[PDB]
Amino acid sequence: SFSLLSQITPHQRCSFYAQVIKTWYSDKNFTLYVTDYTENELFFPMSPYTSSSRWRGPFGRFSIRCILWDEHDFYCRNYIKEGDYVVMKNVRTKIDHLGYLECILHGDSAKRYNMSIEKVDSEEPELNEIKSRKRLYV
DNA sequence: GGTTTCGGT
Repeated sequence: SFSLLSQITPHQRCSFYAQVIKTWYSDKNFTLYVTDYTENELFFPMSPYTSSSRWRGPFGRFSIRCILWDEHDFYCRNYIKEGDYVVMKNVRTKIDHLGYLECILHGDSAKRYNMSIEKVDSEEPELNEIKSRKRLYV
């Protein structure tokens, strides 16, 4: 089943709804920073004090980086945009070299994992809790 | 696989 982002932990498969705060494409992979406006002690604490940043998102540990490889890259790169809502299913989590919780989509995985990411229509009621919680940090 | 919260490709 789904979990709130505050509820996920390292080294488990999980699924969640989220809003896409930031994207970044490179020759290597496609990266998303997404939030559901819940806090996880393992997320990177985003600083409001950075001179020069376009971060349209919440500050503190409210956002998780997702690294998309291969087909996931090819699919999402010119498709998933900042502001979009996404639903991610059976994705993997780990801890990076700095000890932050991070999400990864490798290739090719396998049919049995049913790992996926797909845009959610912004008018879907499943995104209601995200929208309301967003109002706690505005 | 990759490096570290920018850049804005």
